Amino acid sequence: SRSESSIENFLCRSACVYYATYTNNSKKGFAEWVINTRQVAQLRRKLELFTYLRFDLELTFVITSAQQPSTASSVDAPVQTHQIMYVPPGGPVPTKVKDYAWQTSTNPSVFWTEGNAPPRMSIPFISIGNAYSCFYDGWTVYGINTLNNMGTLYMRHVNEAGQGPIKSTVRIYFKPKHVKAWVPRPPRLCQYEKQKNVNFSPIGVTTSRTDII
Amino acid sequence: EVKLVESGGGLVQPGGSLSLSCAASGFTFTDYYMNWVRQPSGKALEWLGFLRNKANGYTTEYSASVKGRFTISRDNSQSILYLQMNALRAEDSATYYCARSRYYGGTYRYALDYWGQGTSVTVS
Amino acid sequence: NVLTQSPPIMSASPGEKVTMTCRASSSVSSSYLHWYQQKSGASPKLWIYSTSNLASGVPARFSGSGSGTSYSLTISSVEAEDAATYYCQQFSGYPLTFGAGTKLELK
Amino acid sequence: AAGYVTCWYQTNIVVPADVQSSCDILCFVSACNDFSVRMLKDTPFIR
Amino acid sequence: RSITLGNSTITTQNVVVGYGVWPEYLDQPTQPDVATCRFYTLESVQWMKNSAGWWWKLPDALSQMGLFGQNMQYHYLGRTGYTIHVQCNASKFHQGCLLVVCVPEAEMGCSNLNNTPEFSELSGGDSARMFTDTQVGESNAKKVQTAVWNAGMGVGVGNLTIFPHQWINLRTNNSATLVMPYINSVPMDNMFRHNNLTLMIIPFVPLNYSEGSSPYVPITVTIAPMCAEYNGL
Repeated sequence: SRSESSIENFLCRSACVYYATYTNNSKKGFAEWVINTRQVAQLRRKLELFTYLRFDLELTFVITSAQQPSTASSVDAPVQTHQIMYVPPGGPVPTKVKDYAWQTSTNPSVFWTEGNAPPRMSIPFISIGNAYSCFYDGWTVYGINTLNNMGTLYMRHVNEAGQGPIKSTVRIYFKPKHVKAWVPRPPRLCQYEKQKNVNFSPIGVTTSRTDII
Repeated sequence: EVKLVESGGGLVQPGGSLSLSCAASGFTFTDYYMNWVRQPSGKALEWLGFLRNKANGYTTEYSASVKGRFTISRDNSQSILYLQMNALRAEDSATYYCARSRYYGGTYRYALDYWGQGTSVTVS
Repeated sequence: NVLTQSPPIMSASPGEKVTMTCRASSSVSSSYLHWYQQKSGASPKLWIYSTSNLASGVPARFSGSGSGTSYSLTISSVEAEDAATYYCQQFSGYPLTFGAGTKLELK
Repeated sequence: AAGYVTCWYQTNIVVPADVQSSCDILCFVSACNDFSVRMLKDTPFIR
Repeated sequence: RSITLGNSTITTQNVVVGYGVWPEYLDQPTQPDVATCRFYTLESVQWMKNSAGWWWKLPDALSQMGLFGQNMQYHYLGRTGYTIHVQCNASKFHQGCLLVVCVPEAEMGCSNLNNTPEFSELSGGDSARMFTDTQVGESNAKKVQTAVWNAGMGVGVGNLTIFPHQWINLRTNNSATLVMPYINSVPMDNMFRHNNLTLMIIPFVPLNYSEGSSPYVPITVTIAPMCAEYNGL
């Protein structure tokens, strides 16, 4: 049984990477996630076994809702619709709920009404270099590598608030597709401190025993 | 035998400078870590810093309380260990020791095996 | 990472067994905890290194123990010439913190 | 300036126990077979 | 025996080549091939008893090195393979063991957990930086954490054999030789802001000798660039 240990069977697995909430009437509710592989520590340790990676991307959004406590008198609501905008690397970025950058023609977005199948979208290998790089020994600030930038995602309601507040959560699922990998690398022994970097504090090599014999 | 004497303490106006000196004889000087520990009048001990051996490049490791003020060094001619104390305050009045470390297996446990006799520094 | 020694003042007649403890705030490894001895008007001396190993020239009446965050030191038979102050040192990160001090006076 | 044939220590002389460390080098010179002389005169090595 | 490149000559008597592949050549990049292709012998480090290790960042140790350093300030881009000869020369009365490993894209870790190290601390130009066998404290701001059992990258140092490497056991072996191809994501990169290889030498079994023998052993590193070319006109 050696087909379970292939690179595609090791890495093409789905994983919840982000979890944010946003409410429609509060004027500071809209979600935002800069796409990075260093979010969840279990997937990060698997992608950091290799130096250079190259994969397609497939995202699925599980959007739910909840009725917030309003005042009174018969809150009735139609079905809600959300917008999931994807900003490519080097695109205009929203900063409010009523902004121009939601309406730009180069940021592709999906519109999805509640009660249907979840909104999948797919993103190709979007970079200028010939591979994404997990590690980068250099400056552009040390060890950043502005070439493996994958973009950002933004979420909001599109319906105006009718009678009562409604807040919604989103879970983003992440699945590398058609993976190629190069230059293997030893797996990490120390724990993870910060998302941006490789900084750490030293630990022993292995758990110990009393006597060698 | 191991003999660590030191000298240089005395009186100083608060806000000045002072330089201690630790003279080492009885061992090869460039092979051990050399520490600086102070103790006030009847209180607990306090570790100030060390200085690694020749094989680790003579780098220094100060404490967080005295970092930026004090300076540990060595003389390249003879076996004399220095301590440049700058910006003295009212609570630096203590007895300053001079210690040594060694490897016990091949590992470096952080113990201090031999201690100097202690010079006294007080401010006015 | 601070160390608390208890009891601060300890009195015991010669010939009996007495012990002292040194409880750390966090976890300190078993190899990085040492014991020293400072008499009145003298420099300290390394007594026990890495929580179980006697130093050079020290008599066999002592034996350290303990693990995790609780360490101790036992004297099997107390003599008259070993009345001093005993400190415990650790290293979890920098700096190297010492104990408060445990004073042993004979009775 | 017409040339120099200097020589330098790259690393030290590593030697085992019970072997002397002061060593010597001899230098030989020759003709590299392909050259010519003109206008014979007498040598300056005489009184 | 007695190989030569340009105006230099070193002598040799077992080679390990890269990831199996051999280095070769590719606006328009021009090919300078005879003017700087030679052996650049860096100065020797001394292997003492309680030594811990050394490292060199590879397209930076040849930055103050002669006409190779002149070709870097004149050119914005470049791609280069290498050939590394490491030999230490001890007697039959010394004993030890070294691991000579060549790491691509070795991010180092700072001692402070928020910051990042500086360029003067990451790499001495044509000069070896040292690992330590103690911890570098958290109090100083921008310094590389060099606890050698973690190899400065937060990893098990015994598992460093997955990179192309070679062992030097003084009982049986004398030297090492590596041939490293050009490994990068882009085909031609900024040579001033990127150190894409790192050569590490770590003593696993420490040096030992009896009383009387020479108390330290020199190690000599020699780098020779293969298939160097730059971009410009």
